[PDB]
Amino acid sequence: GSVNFVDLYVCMFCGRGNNEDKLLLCDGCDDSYHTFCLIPPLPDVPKGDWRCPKCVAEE
Ligand SMILES: [Zn+2]
Ligand SMILES: [Zn+2]
Repeated sequence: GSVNFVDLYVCMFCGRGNNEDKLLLCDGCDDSYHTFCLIPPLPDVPKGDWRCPKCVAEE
């Protein structure tokens, strides 16, 4: 709901020598997740806008 400090770029413990250069960031949530970090039907880096699990449920 607020990010006075930069935390909006986090995700699961994933990331060690991982694909994070493709890590997806939602509109303005602290819900950034890798394609494969969700149940993924999605891996193709979206050029447009992608929604976090929360957002897709209620939007
Ligand atoms: Zn991840
Ligand atoms: Zn979101």
